[PDB]
Amino acid sequence: ITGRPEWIWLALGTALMGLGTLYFLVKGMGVSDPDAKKFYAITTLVPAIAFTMYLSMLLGYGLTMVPFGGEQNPIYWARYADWLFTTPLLLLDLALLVDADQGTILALVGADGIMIGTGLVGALTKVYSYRFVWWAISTAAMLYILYVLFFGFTSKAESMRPEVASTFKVLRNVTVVLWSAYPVVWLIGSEGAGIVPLNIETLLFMVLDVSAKVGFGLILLRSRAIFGEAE
Amino acid sequence: ITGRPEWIWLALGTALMGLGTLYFLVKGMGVSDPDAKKFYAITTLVPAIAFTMYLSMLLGYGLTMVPFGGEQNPIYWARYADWLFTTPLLLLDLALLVDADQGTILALVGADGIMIGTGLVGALTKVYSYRFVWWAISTAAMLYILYVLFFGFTSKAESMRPEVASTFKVLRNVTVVLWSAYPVVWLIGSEGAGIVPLNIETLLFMVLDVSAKVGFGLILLRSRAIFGEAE
Amino acid sequence: ITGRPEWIWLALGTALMGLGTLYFLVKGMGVSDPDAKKFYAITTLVPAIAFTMYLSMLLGYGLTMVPFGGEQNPIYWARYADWLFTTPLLLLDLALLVDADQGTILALVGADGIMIGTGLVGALTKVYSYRFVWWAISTAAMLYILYVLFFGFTSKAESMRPEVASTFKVLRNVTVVLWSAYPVVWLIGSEGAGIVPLNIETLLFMVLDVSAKVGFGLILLRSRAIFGEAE
Ligand SMILES: *C/C=C(C)/C=C/C=C(C)/C=C/C1=C(C)CCCC1(C)C
Ligand SMILES: *C/C=C(C)/C=C/C=C(C)/C=C/C1=C(C)CCCC1(C)C
Ligand SMILES: *C/C=C(C)/C=C/C=C(C)/C=C/C1=C(C)CCCC1(C)C
Repeated sequence: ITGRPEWIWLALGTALMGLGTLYFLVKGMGVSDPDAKKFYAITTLVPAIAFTMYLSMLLGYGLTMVPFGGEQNPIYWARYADWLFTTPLLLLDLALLVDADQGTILALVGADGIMIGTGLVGALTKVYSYRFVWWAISTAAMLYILYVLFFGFTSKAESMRPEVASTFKVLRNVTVVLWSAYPVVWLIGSEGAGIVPLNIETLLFMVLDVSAKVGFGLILLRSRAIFGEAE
Repeated sequence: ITGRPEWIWLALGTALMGLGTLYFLVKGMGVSDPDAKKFYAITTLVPAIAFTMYLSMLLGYGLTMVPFGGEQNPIYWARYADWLFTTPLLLLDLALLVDADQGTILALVGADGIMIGTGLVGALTKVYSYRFVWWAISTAAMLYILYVLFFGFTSKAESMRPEVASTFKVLRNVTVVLWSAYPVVWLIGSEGAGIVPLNIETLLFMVLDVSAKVGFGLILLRSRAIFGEAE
Repeated sequence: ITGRPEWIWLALGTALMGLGTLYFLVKGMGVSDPDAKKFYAITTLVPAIAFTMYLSMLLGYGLTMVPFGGEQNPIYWARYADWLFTTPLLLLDLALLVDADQGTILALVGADGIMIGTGLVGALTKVYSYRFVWWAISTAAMLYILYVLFFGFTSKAESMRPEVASTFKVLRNVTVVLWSAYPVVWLIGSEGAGIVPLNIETLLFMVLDVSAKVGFGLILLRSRAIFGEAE
């Protein structure tokens, strides 16, 4: 473990996901409302999956060596196996909040799958210039997702209950700001231009992951918007 | 790129998927009806996924070498990663048209997954005779899908709105004719008996893919059947 | 085939899955009730997927060599590709029986995916001590699933129709007893401590798989609980 200088951030990430999982799991024990049970299930599944993948990176399983630039570069592929499942679930948390129609949910989940899959292909691509072509395609998918979150979801949330509108507005702003940082970190880090070394990149991804999963869930699961309107 | 003689068809396929994606994406911008939004989301996701996989084949990522017959044979595995996601979506486009029940949809999607997965296993199998065992299992799954499209779906479509019945009949005939050609091309091409060389096989798959995705979508998204009956 | 002593059990498993698939496929031909069609679709898909993966193990495709303990150990990875799709479907068969809410279904399917995925990671892990860490995480996911089947599902089934309550109670007891045996067999077999040799382990998994899929389906598809209450 300790032979890699990024291990501490991996270890910290593992701890912060596991604790977060346990907290959400304890917080949803006394919940009988089926809407709230949906939100608790999705929101608790997110850091549990992230916990397993951070642990696989810490133990060395989720790492491979990819030759590009004449070098063997360490690529943590397990992130993508994380994100493939946790980014649609997070989007589902937003979409159930505003009661989105099924076609918009399918468009969001499909564009997210394209984003993560093309990011994985770009991370594993051996021709150095082609990695940025895949980065550009994935960033276009992200920009579609952010467009849908701003111009199909806010004006839908304004016509619903005021608590779900305010909670959605906060979670939307958190999501857009945090998700936009990931392609920048990928571009300047070890998967892209190699300006930022791998230990600092691992720290940055850990802060982003913990914020976008545990902090997101802390804002969501403390709101009254997850419960059905009942007496 | 240009070192492989099939590259031109890969390039053409990439172009025709991307253009098709853009056209559907522009055509669904002015759509507010939620049924039509479902059909536009599914139908636009299909050539976008196909675009990414054609690009991966063009850049050389979606190709591997499989030893059989004493030879290293070029196998484009990315097709299967395409088809695993795009063939159920296309089937979903048919199933939402006739308002199929959930069990029939689950049977169709599961049989389709078996078809694509056993095709992938047969494409990667190193023992030459076993490749045709997997081909036979996949063809049996295809024949189940075609049976369901003819004897559980046509007599359901006849009791619905006449526009959805005529549009379903056209798309069903297009789907059956185009999908039946794929196991023949696999059997006589480089994955099977090797009678047709890889560049002609790549051309044939490109014509089939463009027809079964973009032409299918052009027939579907121009019909009144995708809209709810409203004044 | 015959060079491996476990081949006979693989062959027997393949036969028993295929026959079981055919029987369910013939038994659901005369079914028009949409609830019963859902149960027949799920229950027939389970041994069909298991058939394909048993065949891949018999032909040698679903086997890889994993170095641990200074040895190259034969690991049948195809089991996990089986279980990833067939264990949620079986859970779905239970969840549709008691009309479970969507959040509970999502929690069950997600915990099941974590169980199978961490089992696969543990099966492929080259550091011998870490294999049991992944075993422990997967067993914790299994214990969550069994908790939900006993303390969120039985008291829901008691308020429904009596035939669905009795059928659910039988299938729940069968499921809990059979599913609890799998981590024990993994732990003492060739993936874990290596006390039981691979041919006996393959026999044990074949008996468990045939019981938990075909016997489960025989109990389910003979019950009146799968039909809607109609005159
Ligand atoms: C739980 C972690 C989350 C919320 C991860 C979010 C990740 C992204 C929004 C990733 C985006 C990427 C691009 C847009 C292009 C470069 C490749 C990726 C995968 C880093
Ligand atoms: C978008 C492309 C589509 C519609 C692809 C359709 C592909 C099939 C129907 C493939 C079928 C196969 C068999 C039935 C057996 C041989 C292996 C396959 C995968 C080529
Ligand atoms: C169709 C076959 C079925 C029902 C398989 C069930 C498998 C399990 C419940 C597997 C569980 C495992 C653990 C709980 C820990 C050890 C690893 C596994 C994957 C064997």
